Amino acid sequence: SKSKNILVRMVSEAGTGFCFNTKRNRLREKLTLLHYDPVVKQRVLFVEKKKIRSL
Amino acid sequence: EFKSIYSLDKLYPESQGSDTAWRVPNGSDIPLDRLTISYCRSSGNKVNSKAEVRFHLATAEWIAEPVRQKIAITHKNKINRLGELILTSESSRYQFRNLADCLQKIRDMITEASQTPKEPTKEDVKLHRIRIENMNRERLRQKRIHS
Amino acid sequence: QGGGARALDLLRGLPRVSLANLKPNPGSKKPERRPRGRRRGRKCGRGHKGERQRGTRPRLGFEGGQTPFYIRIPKYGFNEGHSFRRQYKPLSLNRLQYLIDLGRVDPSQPIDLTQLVNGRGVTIQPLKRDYGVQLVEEGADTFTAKVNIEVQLASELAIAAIEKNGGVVTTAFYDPRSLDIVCKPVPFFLRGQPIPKRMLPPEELVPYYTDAKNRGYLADPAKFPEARLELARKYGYILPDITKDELFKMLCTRKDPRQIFFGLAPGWVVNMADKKILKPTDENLLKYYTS
Amino acid sequence: IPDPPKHEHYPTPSGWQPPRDPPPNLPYFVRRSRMHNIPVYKDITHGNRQMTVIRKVEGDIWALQKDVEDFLSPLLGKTPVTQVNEVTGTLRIKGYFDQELKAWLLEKGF
Amino acid sequence: LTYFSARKGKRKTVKAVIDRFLRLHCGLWVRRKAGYKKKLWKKTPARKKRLREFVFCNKTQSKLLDKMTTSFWKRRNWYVDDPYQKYHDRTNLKV
RNA sequence: CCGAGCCUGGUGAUAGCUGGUUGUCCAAGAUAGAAUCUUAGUUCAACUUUAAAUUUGCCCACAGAACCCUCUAAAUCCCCUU
RNA sequence: CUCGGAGCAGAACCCAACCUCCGAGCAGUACAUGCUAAGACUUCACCAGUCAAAGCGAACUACUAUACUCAAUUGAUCCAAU
Ligand SMILES: [K+]
Ligand SMILES: [K+]
Ligand SMILES: [K+]
Ligand SMILES: [K+]
Ligand SMILES: [Mg+2]
Ligand SMILES: [Mg+2]
Ligand SMILES: [Mg+2]
Ligand SMILES: [Mg+2]
Ligand SMILES: [Mg+2]
Ligand SMILES: [Mg+2]
Ligand SMILES: [Mg+2]
Ligand SMILES: [Mg+2]
Ligand SMILES: [Mg+2]
Ligand SMILES: [Mg+2]
Repeated sequence: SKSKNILVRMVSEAGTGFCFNTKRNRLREKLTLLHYDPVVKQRVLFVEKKKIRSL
Repeated sequence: EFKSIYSLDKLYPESQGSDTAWRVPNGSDIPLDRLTISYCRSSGNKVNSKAEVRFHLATAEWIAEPVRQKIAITHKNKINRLGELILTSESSRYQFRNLADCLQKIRDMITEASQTPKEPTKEDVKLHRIRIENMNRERLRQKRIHS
Repeated sequence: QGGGARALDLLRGLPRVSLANLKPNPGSKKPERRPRGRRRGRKCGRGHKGERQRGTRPRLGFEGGQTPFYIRIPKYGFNEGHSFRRQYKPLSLNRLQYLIDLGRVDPSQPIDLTQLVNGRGVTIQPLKRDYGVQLVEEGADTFTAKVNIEVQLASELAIAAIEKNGGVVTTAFYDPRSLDIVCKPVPFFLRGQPIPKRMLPPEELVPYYTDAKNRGYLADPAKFPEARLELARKYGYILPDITKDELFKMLCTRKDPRQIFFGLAPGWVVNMADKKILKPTDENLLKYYTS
Repeated sequence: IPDPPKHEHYPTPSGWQPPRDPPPNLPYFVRRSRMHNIPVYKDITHGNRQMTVIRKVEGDIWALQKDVEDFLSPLLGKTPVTQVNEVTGTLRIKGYFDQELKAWLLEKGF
Repeated sequence: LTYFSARKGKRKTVKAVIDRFLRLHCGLWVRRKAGYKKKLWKKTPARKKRLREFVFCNKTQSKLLDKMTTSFWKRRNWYVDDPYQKYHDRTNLKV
């Protein structure tokens, strides 16, 4: 049960405070995705802020 | 009578006199007398009630002349043979609310015609195939050989 | 006609009614069931052994050991703070018009919470976190009456129906203590207590009563005309001028926000045995019952 | 309870109408309640059995059953199921006919 | 359950039912789904959609919950601007 | 009758375990299963009983329900009519 | 000792043994795996679980795209952290 991947928290850069959790490989740089933000109703950049747990 | 610190005269000293809240201001966009109103049950069992409103468009002089002509083009499908503009509403049980909706439709007609909006609004999806149908009906058109 | 006498002329020939020949109406007394005899004896309906026959069943809700149904469901605040929410018994315009057509509520005098209770129009339960009545719009089309009613809540359409016929509607706040006194005054006059001044509404409810659109009793009287005209334009009715009416003096009549009843200032002690009213003269008491 | 005031036009905005004067010369009579309304009520038991009750019936109550069975049969297409209680002077009918019977009893002036 | 209290001699109410369920005057009981806040990262949007829905209970459950509560919780309330006010009465229901 | 005395009291201790459970007469009435420190028990369902409301239920004609595959099974499901 | 596939159980569903065999307690790709909503299936109860038209909003003029591949690939309530 080696924890290959981890659960992280992606925060929007629009300042809306909207965030979602995604899965990424441990040995990898922090993610910068382009996810949909329902507050502003358009796709916006997200960034990994903090790790939740080890999958 | 009894008076307390929280009396209206003390709270609002610039509003004295009993006949201060019941004075109809004398300083009138839609006159009711110039409108024909009807109430009738709809699909009765259906709960909602219907309130019809009709009035002659041209004879009515409480609307700007250019607006009448602008309204007799846009809402030409709501005009009968005689010339009356009909406005129904059956989205409530109470005749009050149904009449309020019809009256507000008139205030919206006089604003659209006066705003003169010429902005490129979004095209409807149901009207996108008619634009193609009409376009292709013009390239079938022909000119007389000898005009 | 015939049936009434048939049952009394037929009683003339029968024996005298007495304590012997009485019986209950059939179908009103089921037979008692006792654990005796072959049918109902022996095990006596309890079954054979187990916890069933010995009367040691587990509590209600116990499912035999697996996490019960009422415990495996998460908690949600459906009823969080239910004892501190305000309730208002609805009063429909159909009900009000029905009370007026029967004489149970007279429209010639101001209609308040007391007159409605005295006419059995509503039933307020102050101990059940009731704060008054809310005037609802049901029966607005058929409503035809000119009244001066005071209700703690009122909808925008109910106001229009009363202001269309030439009436006046006002919204006032009664605290739980005053609400019990306004509904049942007589039981309060038997306590030998002076009439108390009602309190102001909580901070959250001040906007509602300080607004003219809700016909608030703490609102600016100068803003009512413009608000009365809006409903007329919106709902298509001609705003009548009540100043011309003869009942105008009665419609304007309103009680001081610190007042409970009409013509009875706070501080007085009603004496029902002698039909007299006692008023304090102490300079300090007068200032307490006037502020 | 106060007696209802006299009105110029009947029925009133609420729909109340006073009884006819004199009383109709029928074998039976249905008097008003203490609140001056027709005594026709809806009853229900077991969550599925809908009934209608006519109380405060004086005189021959079997003639009222005949008049009701002759007035409701067209609406149903069949003779309605009723129950008569001579003791209590009550008529009990299967089904909801509250508004239909209140108007029919007003035409007779009860 | 306590059928007869030792001080008042009356039936008591189970407060574990009041913190989880809502009773409509008609007789229906509304609840949440078990697990609508647990491990949302491994569940699908469709499953999460029906997990945060307020659902009804059955006859056997509702009869039990009515026995575990007193008559005070079955009365008709007139709260101001209640989100469930329209659900306290049934419409066009037969049998 | 000391693996821990006797008496009284708390005490009508508790016991999913055993035993017992008192007049007459008629009627309907044998039950897939799931969970459970649970299989000597209980709760839900199923069966069973009573009252009520309503309209279909049982029996069943064609047509119709898979390839991969070893017994090319007895049959079932669905189903108007009757 | 929970979960899944096959046989026993041949053809709708269901079916046991300290019966016979093989497996699971993940991984990978996306980042609209966004919101919402008719109608339905359901491991014989409940709990849980499952499939979904239309619609909003996106994408799109190529991608068998508009409920990802994958068989199981999992853990209620209270409580704690925030
Ligand atoms: K027996
Ligand atoms: K027996
Ligand atoms: K034995
Ligand atoms: K046991
Ligand atoms: Mg025994
Ligand atoms: Mg046993
Ligand atoms: Mg009843
Ligand atoms: Mg014992
Ligand atoms: Mg037998
Ligand atoms: Mg356990
Ligand atoms: Mg067992
Ligand atoms: Mg058949
Ligand atoms: Mg099932
Ligand atoms: Mg779709």
